[PDB]
Amino acid sequence: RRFLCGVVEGFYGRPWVMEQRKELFRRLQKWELNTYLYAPKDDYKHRMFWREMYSVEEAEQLMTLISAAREYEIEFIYAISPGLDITFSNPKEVSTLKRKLDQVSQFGCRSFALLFDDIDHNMCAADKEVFSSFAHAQVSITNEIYQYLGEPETFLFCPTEYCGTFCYPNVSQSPYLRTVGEKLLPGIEVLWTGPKVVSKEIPVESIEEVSKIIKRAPVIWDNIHANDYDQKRLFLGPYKGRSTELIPRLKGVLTNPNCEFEANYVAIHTLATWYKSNMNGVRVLYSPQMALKLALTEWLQEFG
Amino acid sequence: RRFLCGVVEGFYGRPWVMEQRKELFRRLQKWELNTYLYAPKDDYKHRMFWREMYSVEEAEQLMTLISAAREYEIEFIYAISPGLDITFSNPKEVSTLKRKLDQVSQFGCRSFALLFDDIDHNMCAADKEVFSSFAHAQVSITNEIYQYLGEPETFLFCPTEYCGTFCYPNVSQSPYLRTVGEKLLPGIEVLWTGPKVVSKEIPVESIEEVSKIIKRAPVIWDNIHANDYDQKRLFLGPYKGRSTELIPRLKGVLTNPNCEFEANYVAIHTLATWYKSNMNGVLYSPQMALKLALTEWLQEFG
Amino acid sequence: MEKPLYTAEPVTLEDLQLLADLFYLPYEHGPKGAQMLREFQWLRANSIEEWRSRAAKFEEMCGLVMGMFTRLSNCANRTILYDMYSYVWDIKSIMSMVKSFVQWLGCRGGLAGEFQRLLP
Amino acid sequence: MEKPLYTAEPVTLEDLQLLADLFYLPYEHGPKGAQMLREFQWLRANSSEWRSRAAKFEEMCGLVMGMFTRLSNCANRTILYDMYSYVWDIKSIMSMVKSFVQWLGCRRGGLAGEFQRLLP
Ligand SMILES: CC/N=C1/N[C@@H]2[C@@H](O)[C@H](O)[C@@H](CO)O[C@@H]2S1
Ligand SMILES: CC/N=C1/N[C@@H]2[C@@H](O)[C@H](O)[C@@H](CO)O[C@@H]2S1
Repeated sequence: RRFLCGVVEGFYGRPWVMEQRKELFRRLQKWELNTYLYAPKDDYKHRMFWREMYSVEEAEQLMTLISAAREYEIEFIYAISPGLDITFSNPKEVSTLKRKLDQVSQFGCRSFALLFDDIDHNMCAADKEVFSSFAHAQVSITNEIYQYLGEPETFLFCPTEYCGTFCYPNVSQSPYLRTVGEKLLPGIEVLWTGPKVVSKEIPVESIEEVSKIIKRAPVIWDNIHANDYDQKRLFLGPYKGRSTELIPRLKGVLTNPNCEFEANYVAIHTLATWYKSNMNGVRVLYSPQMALKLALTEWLQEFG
Repeated sequence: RRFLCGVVEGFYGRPWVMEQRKELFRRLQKWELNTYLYAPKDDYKHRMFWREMYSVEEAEQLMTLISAAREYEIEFIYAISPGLDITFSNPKEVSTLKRKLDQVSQFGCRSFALLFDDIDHNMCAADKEVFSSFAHAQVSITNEIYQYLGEPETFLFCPTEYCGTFCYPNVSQSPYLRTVGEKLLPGIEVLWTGPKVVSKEIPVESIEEVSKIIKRAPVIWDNIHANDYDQKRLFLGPYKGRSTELIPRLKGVLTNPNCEFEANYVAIHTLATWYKSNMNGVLYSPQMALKLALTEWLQEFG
Repeated sequence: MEKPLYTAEPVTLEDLQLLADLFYLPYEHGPKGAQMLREFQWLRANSIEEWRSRAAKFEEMCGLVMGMFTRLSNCANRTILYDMYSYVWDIKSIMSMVKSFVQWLGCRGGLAGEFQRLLP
Repeated sequence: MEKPLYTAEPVTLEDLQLLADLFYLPYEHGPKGAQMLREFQWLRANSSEWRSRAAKFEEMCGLVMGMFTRLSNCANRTILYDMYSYVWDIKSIMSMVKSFVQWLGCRRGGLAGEFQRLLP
């Protein structure tokens, strides 16, 4: 079946360079992972200044990167966060988005994502009049961009209510998630981080509740090893607190790891081990402590 | 009068990249500063594996860097630290050291420095024989390199007892310092960190105390903004705690700043404002110097 | 009416004067830094109408530390910011928690942080 | 007879194992570190078994320091520099904790830290 498993480079702070990125693909491949979601919050062209097109070199490097992804059998997903200053009802905006994603398509990209995370719930007057809710406006543009791109294989959407403790007034009774659940096209996959932003545990129970209201199984954007919130902490622990009983009940797991690129060996290693331990499971198999000794052994060789 | 005022990249941790170093010179030139002391502690080919000759790609890099220093009117002082594993008596060691510096001279370097700081005070049995005290061995190999290098205009020497709180019994009566003061050639300059490794203050009388025994004015290696003893701290404050009344009593001030190259604007700019304020011997206000520094910096962000 | 275009405000010399006082010297803090450290200790002890203005000023002072990071994070030259992101990021956060504390007083750092919390 | 050439012991698996327990997860400390804390908490709860524990605790502190020492001198300086600040700051707080435990029987952190301390 289809399962998206890898890393999401979606943190705040100094993003990763192309050399680092090509290495991530090399590691992702070696460990039998299959996806890379390009979403660095701090890229001007990605979020704040989303309208801007990539210059000759900017375009050159992304082309290279996208070609490396192909070369290591890693699915590259280009994400874009317009949600800050975008005017949904204005078609000039829709066309600017269309034109922006077109340039990326010309670099080799065939997988896309639209993110509306970490953005205020209030719409402007133009959007307020036209669209019934913020959910409605997002669902509209996303669906339009899905079809415009020629209904691609992998198309990802990120809700504003992306985790349990962000759903008003609760998960199952959310009008935002309901609108998404109903009106967002079935071909499009939805990102979820679990109960909290940085979930201690992601229970099967919670993935059922959210899978209901969105009328699809989510793609987890895991923040277990993310360290942006506290740059005085780093996480070398094993992937832990996500049952292998989740793999059948989900479309994928993308890990948002430490800002510090090199310190993600154990995190991406144990994740690969996790996934693989119940790959073909339909509906224990994974010891984090055992996954860790394996990760740390393979890592040790890198130091020499 | 010759006064060495500038920056020393002499900290532990990730060294600065060439393009940063090149930019450093533009900043130093702009602020009427003149020296740059190359001493990254974590450069393998400087401290740990000092014997290693530079590679071909590495050589091209240094050559360009020394050229940049010439273009920006900055004196490039190349330092080497053998202290860890050198066998002072074995002339094969002294020969290898001579071969290394000879390579560096081919790059376009005219100023050198021999560093004997943050090293075990114990001599090997072989050296113990050939030389009286540790200072005798150090003064010997230094004078030899100084002379062999055709007695350069600028030759710096860093003693092991580089501050007051490191001098046994004390500064005025240290048998190590006396050896340096007497036997070390009057041509060679001596590096000093003041009364401590990170001196809060540098009193004029402390510099008159050490000058007495070293028989010359020292060249300060300042650690006021150095942050390689808890990387949890950044220092954006102004050069402070050193009298403009020290400038005529010193041969220089080279500041060892924050490891984060961008973080050193305020510390270099304020060092400049300090030196400039009284080159010829309340002329300086840290609080004032800081505002000046901060107004200049604001331009780099836009 | 439409949605306002994202605009970044520039770094002020005031932002940089706060930044230099927050990360000052190894032996002392900048006047603005020590002043803020004082005002938090005084407002902690007390639980008059003066505490209203003093907590209100402090919440605004904490807000500048936040603004400073936003504007530093938004300028074109990321190089300066990123070269000392860790440091600026932390203070901004600690100051944001400290902002909430004072608001609530009117109605982290990891393992090394844990051992440093037990030392005298 | 002569001074032995500089050489460094490579990184052991036990080093990595300790490292990973120090910088473990966001909701849990690694076994070794969790333990390493309980001991320092206990030796700070008494000042007169104790002397045998403190001897075994100082051993652990040395391991942390040695871990840094070998981690740094390794060939791959890319890995090191990528997480230097973390390992250095753990190494340091261990020295000042070891030194404080030696003193117990034989008888910093910035402004951001000073603000963190004055919180529950
Ligand atoms: C899919 C959910 N999007 C999110 N965006 C932010 C990310 O930018 C952070 O890196 C992450 C860790 O601090 O937490 C939230 S979760
Ligand atoms: C002339 C004295 N040499 C020294 N070398 C070390 C440097 O590498 C450090 O950067 C400095 C600040 O921590 O402290 C000592 S002083």
